[PDB]
Amino acid sequence: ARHFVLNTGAKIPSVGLGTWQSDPGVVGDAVYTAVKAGYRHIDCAKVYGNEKEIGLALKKLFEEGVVKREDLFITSKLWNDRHAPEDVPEALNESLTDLQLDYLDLYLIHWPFRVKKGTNTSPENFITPDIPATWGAMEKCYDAGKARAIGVSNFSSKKLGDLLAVARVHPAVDQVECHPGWQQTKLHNFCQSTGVHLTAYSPLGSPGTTWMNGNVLKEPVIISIAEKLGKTPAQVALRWNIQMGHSVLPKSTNEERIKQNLDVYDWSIPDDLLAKFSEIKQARLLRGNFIVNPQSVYKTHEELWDGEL
Ligand SMILES: NC(=O)c1ccc[n+]([C@@H]2O[C@H](COP(=O)([O-])OP(=O)(O)OC[C@H]3O[C@@H](n4cnc5c(N)ncnc54)[C@H](OP(=O)(O)O)[C@@H]3O)[C@@H](O)[C@H]2O)c1
Ligand SMILES: O=C(O)C[NH2+]CP(=O)(O)O
Repeated sequence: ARHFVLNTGAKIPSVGLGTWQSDPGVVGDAVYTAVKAGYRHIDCAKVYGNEKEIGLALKKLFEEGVVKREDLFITSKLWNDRHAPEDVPEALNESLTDLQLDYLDLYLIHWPFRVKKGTNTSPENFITPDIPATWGAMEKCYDAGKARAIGVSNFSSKKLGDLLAVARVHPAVDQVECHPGWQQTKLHNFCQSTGVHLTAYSPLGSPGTTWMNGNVLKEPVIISIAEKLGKTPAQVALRWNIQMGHSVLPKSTNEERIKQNLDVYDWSIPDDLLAKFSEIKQARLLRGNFIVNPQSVYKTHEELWDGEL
């Protein structure tokens, strides 16, 4: 159950290590520990500002021969201020340089939101997005070999469809918040109809992110299934996603939890308990408030997510 196949033909490891909110000092240790524990997928982003430290952990892993480059799946993201087409390949080169890699396995457009280059998310820096023109430039990065695959993040069904419709190179991945508390059934079917792979982020419901206020591991359905199967709630939440055909990016800096997050491969959730996830109530934890604004192109949360709310 360890790989899913993207529409490019390449294999994406089912479990990846999320690196959002891993302070520079400790992210290297975590990438190092996870890969020695058997991880083959690392999810990065340039806006996280820790890619230099991630790069050095990767090179140490290569230097000790723990793995080779081709053994690993490395993702990063194009941040909102580099959507202009000549800015795209330069932003990829910067993340490539910091990671000390020659190519990424996956390069995602982080958000369907644009601000002028070199500025922060603030209403005097908003630029109306042009996803098609940005995707054209993502495509040339793919053509040049710098990104094995390209895809997107935080794209609703409608937005993903609107991009597929115009694209030459179909996005390989839509990476979105997805967990037993936010099951993304609509987008999940749409991805299956389109050949687009869904990677689940915040698959534990991000318990450490205060502002999102997630208590997914504390759902009684998940706790019940956890002890009927003799597994932790985290394992069962992750297993649920993998069984729906989604890859998962659990974020951890604890070595013992890093390893248990990998132990999702050789046991199943029977259909009888799988059915009970429909009894979990549904709240989107990461609402995208920072780009919903009277001056944003998204004035409502419904406008950003296209009703997937
Ligand atoms: N593209 C996007 O918009 C976007 C947005 C958010 C996240 N992501 C990606 O997806 C990754 C994961 O999402 P996330 O970081 O928001 O949340 P998450 O992985 O659902 O949960 C992270 C929290 O869960 C804890 N945890 C980890 N393993 C556990 C276990 N076995 N039992 C109990 N608790 C556990 C971690 O603490 P410890 O560190 O102490 O283990 C951490 O505080 C990110 O790191 C990032 O790479 C992408
Ligand atoms: O989605 C991401 O991981 C990057 N921005 C996160 P935010 O600025 O909403 O905290």
